[PDB]
Amino acid sequence: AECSVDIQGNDQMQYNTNAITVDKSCKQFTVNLSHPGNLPKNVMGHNFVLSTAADMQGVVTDGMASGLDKDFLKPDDSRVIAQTKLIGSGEKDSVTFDVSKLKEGEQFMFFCTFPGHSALMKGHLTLK
Amino acid sequence: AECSVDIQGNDQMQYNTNAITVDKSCKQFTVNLSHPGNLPKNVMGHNFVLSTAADMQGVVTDGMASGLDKDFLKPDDSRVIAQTKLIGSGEKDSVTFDVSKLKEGEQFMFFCTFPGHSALMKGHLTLK
Ligand SMILES: [Cu+2]
Ligand SMILES: [Cu+2]
Ligand SMILES: [Cu+2]
Ligand code: NA
Repeated sequence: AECSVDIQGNDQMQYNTNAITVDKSCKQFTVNLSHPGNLPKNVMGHNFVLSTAADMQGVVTDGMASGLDKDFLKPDDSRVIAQTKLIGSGEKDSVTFDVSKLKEGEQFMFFCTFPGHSALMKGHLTLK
Repeated sequence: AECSVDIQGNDQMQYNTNAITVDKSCKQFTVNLSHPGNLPKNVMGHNFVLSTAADMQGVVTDGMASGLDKDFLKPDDSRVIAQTKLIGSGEKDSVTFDVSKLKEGEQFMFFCTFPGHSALMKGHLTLK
């Protein structure tokens, strides 16, 4: 199994994937985010944020409260398993995390915390 | 002996759990849905409908258009892995499905298809 995934967020507020499977043989897993299109970060910025499904709402809400300067993410949010920077068009960011941070049979979600974006920019991650 | 879950939908349009883990050893899994509370089926009816995460939106949208008499579910919808009937207060219904219909490292959701309910009445199902 590949221990990485490449994901795009675009100018239509979409990710190009909404499911990630992480094989238990991976020690680490890398998410490579990019932003095709031409809208800048202050209007259409995207991140990739990974938490338990149960933690997503608090992460998203506290991210909105943290504002654009903090990449719409609460600093040192302990619920965040992995995060990229908030990127604008033509940029890219990668995050690597330890697969040991994923428990078996637990539900994970990934999402963008730019306000409003998680309506569409969300997806599910499991172990395999 | 642990191949079932009890779930409730109430008058506030809430399930009492949003995460189900199915033991990979179970041949069959049973969901026992009940409706505590006081509102009838045509106002606050609930079902338990299981699909892949990817299929939830289409099941929900097509169910809305099917109407109350068809339990707000498209007939013979091949995306539905398991469904209870739509129940009103005091009523109960169970569904048993084959665990073979679930795959590892794949994302399932359960939800109610009564119109509007799935924004609140939804949850994630995984294998352990
Ligand atoms: Cu975004
Ligand atoms: Cu979900
Ligand atoms: Cu309902
Ligand atoms: Na591999």
